[PDB]
Amino acid sequence: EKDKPVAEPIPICSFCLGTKEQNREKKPEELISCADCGNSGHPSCLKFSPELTVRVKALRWQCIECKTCSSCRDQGKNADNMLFCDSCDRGFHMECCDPPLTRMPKGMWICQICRP
Amino acid sequence: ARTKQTARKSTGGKAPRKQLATKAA
Ligand SMILES: [Zn+2]
Ligand SMILES: [Zn+2]
Ligand SMILES: [Zn+2]
Ligand SMILES: [Zn+2]
Repeated sequence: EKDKPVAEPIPICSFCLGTKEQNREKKPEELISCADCGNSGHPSCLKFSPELTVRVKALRWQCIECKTCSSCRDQGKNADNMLFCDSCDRGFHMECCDPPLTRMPKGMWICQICRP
Repeated sequence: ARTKQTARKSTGGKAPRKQLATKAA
């Protein structure tokens, strides 16, 4: 993440078509932008909590479609079942977790990086 | 937990791209 360059951000929310000056509640709200494709969303349109929003703004964040597994760097045939960390929004295939997961976790899920 | 698939659904649809293009320029 420290190494891969960041795409030019699009200053429009892909979900509501507002800018940083107007979200769905007619209020200003800064965008977050995918580092790989540049497409953007308001945290409120992405349904991110304030805490998750703070963490992803400090990371090389990827949108839902661009998200690659932090362990294997792939999307692959099992991409749709990639888990998204509820602390940092990184993606992990279940088979790439440490330890590997046979089944979907229940409730909020925290990845191997965020776990103390 | 969220997966790519469930996050697509729970987030809600993207706006029509033609409308995002009309706005992007
Ligand atoms: Zn929005
Ligand atoms: Zn992207
Ligand atoms: Zn993987
Ligand atoms: Zn995490």
